[PDB]
Amino acid sequence: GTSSQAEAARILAASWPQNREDEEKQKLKGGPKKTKREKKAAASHLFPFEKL
Amino acid sequence: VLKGVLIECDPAMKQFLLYLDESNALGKKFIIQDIDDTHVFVIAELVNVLQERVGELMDQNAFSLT
Amino acid sequence: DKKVKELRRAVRSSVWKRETIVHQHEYGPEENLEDDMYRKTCTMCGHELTYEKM
Amino acid sequence: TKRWEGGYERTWEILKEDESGSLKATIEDILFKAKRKRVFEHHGQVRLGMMRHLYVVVDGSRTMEDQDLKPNRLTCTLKLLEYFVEEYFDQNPISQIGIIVTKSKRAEKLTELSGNPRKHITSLKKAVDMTCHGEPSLYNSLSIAMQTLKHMPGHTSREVLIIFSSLTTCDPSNIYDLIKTLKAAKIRVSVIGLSAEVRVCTVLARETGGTYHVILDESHYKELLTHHVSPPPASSSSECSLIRMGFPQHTIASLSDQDAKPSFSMAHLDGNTEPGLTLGGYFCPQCRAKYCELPVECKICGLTLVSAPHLARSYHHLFPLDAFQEIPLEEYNGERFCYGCQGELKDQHVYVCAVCQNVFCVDCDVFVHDSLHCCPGCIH
Amino acid sequence: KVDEYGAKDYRLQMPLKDDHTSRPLWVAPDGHIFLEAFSPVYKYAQDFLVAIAEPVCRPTHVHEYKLTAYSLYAAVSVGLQTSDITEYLRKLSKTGVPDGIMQFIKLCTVSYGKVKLVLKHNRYFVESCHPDVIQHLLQDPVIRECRLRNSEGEATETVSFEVKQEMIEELQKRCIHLEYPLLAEYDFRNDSVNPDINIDLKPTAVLRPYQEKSLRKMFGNGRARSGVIVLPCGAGKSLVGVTAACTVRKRCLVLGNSAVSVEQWKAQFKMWSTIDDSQICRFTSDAKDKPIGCSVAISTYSMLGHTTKRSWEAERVMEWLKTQEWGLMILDEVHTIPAKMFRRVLTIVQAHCKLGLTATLVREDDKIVDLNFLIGPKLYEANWMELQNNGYIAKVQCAEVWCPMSPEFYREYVAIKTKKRILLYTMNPNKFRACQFLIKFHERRNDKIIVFADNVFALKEYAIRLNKPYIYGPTSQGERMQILQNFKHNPKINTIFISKVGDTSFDLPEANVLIQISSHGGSRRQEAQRLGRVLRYNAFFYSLVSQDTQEMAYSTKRQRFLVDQGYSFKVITKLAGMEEEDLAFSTKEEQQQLLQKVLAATDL
DNA sequence: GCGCAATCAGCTGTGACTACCT
DNA sequence: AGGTAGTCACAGCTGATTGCGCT
Ligand SMILES: [Zn+2]
Ligand SMILES: [Zn+2]
Ligand SMILES: [Zn+2]
Repeated sequence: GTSSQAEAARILAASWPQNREDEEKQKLKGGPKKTKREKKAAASHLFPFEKL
Repeated sequence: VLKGVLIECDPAMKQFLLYLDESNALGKKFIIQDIDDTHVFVIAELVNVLQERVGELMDQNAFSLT
Repeated sequence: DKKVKELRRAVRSSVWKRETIVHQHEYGPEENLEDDMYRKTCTMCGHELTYEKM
Repeated sequence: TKRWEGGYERTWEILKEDESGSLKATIEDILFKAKRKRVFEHHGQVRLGMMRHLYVVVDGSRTMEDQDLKPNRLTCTLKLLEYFVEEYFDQNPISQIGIIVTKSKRAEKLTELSGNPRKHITSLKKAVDMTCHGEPSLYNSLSIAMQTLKHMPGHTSREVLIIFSSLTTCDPSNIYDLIKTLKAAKIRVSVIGLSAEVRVCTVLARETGGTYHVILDESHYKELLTHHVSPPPASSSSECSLIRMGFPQHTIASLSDQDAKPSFSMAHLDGNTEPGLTLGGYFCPQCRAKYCELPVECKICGLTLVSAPHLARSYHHLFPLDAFQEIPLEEYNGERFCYGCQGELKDQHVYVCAVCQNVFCVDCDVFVHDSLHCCPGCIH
Repeated sequence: KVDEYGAKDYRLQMPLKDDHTSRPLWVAPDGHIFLEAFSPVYKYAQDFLVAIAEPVCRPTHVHEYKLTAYSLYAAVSVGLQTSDITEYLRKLSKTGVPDGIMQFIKLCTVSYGKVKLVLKHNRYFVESCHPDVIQHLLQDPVIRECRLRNSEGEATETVSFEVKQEMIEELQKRCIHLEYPLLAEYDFRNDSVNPDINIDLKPTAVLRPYQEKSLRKMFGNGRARSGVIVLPCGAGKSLVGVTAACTVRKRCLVLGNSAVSVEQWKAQFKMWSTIDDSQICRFTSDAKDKPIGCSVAISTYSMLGHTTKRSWEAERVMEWLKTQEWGLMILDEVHTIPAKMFRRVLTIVQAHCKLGLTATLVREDDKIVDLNFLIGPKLYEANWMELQNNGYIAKVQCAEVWCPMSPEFYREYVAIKTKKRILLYTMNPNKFRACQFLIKFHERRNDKIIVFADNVFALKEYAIRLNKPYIYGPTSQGERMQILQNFKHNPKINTIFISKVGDTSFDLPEANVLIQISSHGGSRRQEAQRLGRVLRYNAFFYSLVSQDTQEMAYSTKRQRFLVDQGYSFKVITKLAGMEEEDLAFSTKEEQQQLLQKVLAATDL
């Protein structure tokens, strides 16, 4: 059901590599990017499905 | 009441700890109380053997290049 | 032999549903030790549960 | 015999040593060999040009619904047509583009022949969601293009581009008579098909002097359009071709001055949307009409308004910069500081201009021959 | 030699760092070469090192090569002499050659041309310039069985004697142990005994400069020597073989791996050699286009080495084939030459030059060393990074995206260990969702997708769930061919599934997306071949593995060949927009239902 | 009734898991 | 106190059989 969908999503999308990555992001830069060069390099090195 | 150590981890490691409890791989059933799908309660007198087992599991499927 | 072997296991593997035994510990009466300590022993696997009751 | 069946090449034999440490100097030459990898020409092809009145004919039949190019032929065709219009107006200052759409055995002039880039792009974007019905009629589109381009001056190069998707055309009359009429009228017709080669298109392109091509994929489509972007070569001196055109100054209006008169743009008045009531814009030198876009021919007095920098951007082709004489540093008896960058001359070769006899390093010589296109010493 | 930090330090061994750093090279005492790529002399140093040593890793900045005896044999096979190579290595050392390499190089290069093997009148002979070496090897017990009947002196002219044809592999293995390696040189310019054919490639099939270098190194002094050329599948590999066959100008025999590779080679020959169909023959027991009396013959393995009863026509064809010399016997997919029955194939036919071609020279069981004497030395090793920098090879963006184990599956994974856990991490619901998301995304962006998946039992429910075409493998010949033929030129269908079938050189069309799930354990050859099916960021391929399982270790240990080739595997832990759309196994009900059907195997 | 294509038996390659002697 | 021939999975090949089609 609707509750089962939410439970499965919570179990899957955040099982191992989110319980620390999300916490680090909450304790991260937060503000704007360092330079525009970093953003361009990140966009170049990111996959097409990660830029949408 | 129960006194010990709360262990928080991913569900995969929680189930690995549960398997260790049921298989008696540590020699006893010291994994007593399960509270959540991602949290467990373990007696603190044998946290070392649990750490050794976790390290063995982790580096077993690692293929160190050393 | 092959055509009977390929179907003999179809009904064999369709019967069992639960493989893992239920591990729910059905502790019996509590045993009282010193310092208000209470121990519970599982009647299925012999698991011992020692706790302090307020 | 074969070239590779002889002796094996030893490319490492080039390097040599005489003082047990001279190898560095050799690689220095390699560094000097690293530079000057260009021909000192950003284009290196046609050094002149000629005005073009190009017509783009777009098929609107059911064959445009084919999904050979994602999502369908019509969408990719219109996207590449927008790109082609932008590039064509970038590389041609005083050219004109008209758009005709063929559909249901008829031809409709989607956009009149003009030099405005924004109008054509908007028309194409509107036409993206058109309905594809019927079959194309090359005869009607060619007749309309010939009728419009018949009265154009002879010095202008009259070109028609046909994007023929469907493999069949309905001709109300004989088309070879029309082809002969086009040949007598000196009209260049080029066709870029999408499915396969058609005999009539090949005959038309061969007789009218144009080029006929067939699309392999979207990349080949873009390559063909880019090839069509380049203007045709022109004679050294053909005729008395001159055109009266103005140069509107971009005068903005400020409330600090008392000459701030708000005015509606003449081009924006013709649109369905509310015309922009801006402070100011481009004023016609003849009738003081207000316009927001350039180059746009004036609707009132008929004068053409062209931006001077666009015309001046191609002047370096008329006066190419002569190559500087490469002179070794030892053989030059003079100052050892570069005239352009004031840097010390340490390279093995020093370039000296033939006019002002100034010394330029490798970097300054490359910069002058590639971008500046003018000798700084000769300017003074 | 010293182990202060556990690192072999050679600071005192090679101090010749005169002036000062201009030589982009470092030598090792035992043996190794480190090359600096960011040098003005990079191309010349690379050309020098390729001709003398084989690479061990080619990352973007610092290449590493290894010095081996066979590499030096290949170097001295070309016109390069000992003095030239020694003086040029000393020329670019920047540290000084240790006195353990010069002696090693001298010892390797001294005994190169002393012993030669020749084929004449369907007879194998071993000829030596120095008569003493014959008496040196006379006392060897293994060699004495080759001669029959004892070959008392075989007085000719230069001392030579006959050897047993079927025991040539044994003597080839023994000679290198005797420090007298054999050389396979075919001077096809002047034979006057072998009936050369009129093959001549059309002068329209141009070849890239690296192919020119490989061919030029093949024919160094007007003669052809047996060797191995390693080129990517997407790059031009069949063209090199066709050009070599045309240059040899003799009767050619081509060996493939599958029954469809022979058609591929026939098509390549008909395309780039201008050979009449009468001379071209294929011997694979399908049409039997009169292989008797032919110029070029194409066949496959597992047919020339049958140990069982053979067909009547095939028996006569083999009898005819084993009665004449062969020119430039070409082997395809040479990596799987060292097999139980494939090794004897070279001993069942007689040929002058044996040219092996492959894309993935890596293999387990350390049997690649045997290939050094089975065929010859590793001639050319193409640099994949510079190959893709020129734009002729698609720059594939490698990805290693893993998925967590679902709780309903990890308990069973840790519960069972007797080989029953393969299906558990093979059919991970999270991996299934990731694969479905990738399929949908790359179909929305219109990219051809090839999904490799071993363990076809899992692939069944993996493919029928999405209702997409798949190749079980034991289906038929027509169905697979038609599926692969309509996969390319059809916009409606642009994704296929392959189960270990595409792990060889096939005619699969161009694709941009490859997704591999649950492949073999540590088959670097298999992963390299799968990667080769994509290149021909134009393209990119993904590998899906399950965390906290043996598949993680397998993926880690199988990608080392590619990182040696210069590729980098980016790790993707989160998929953007995973929950944006609906995917299969959304709820836990079907996930736990999957356990019963995945444990329903019970293969006992 | 004959002829072509589908089908299986037997052997082999590749990679990995497992039970007794220096 | 530490390592290799059988065994299993999944593919390939060729050598026969073996039911299916008929202007
Ligand atoms: Zn005006
Ligand atoms: Zn300067
Ligand atoms: Zn000047």
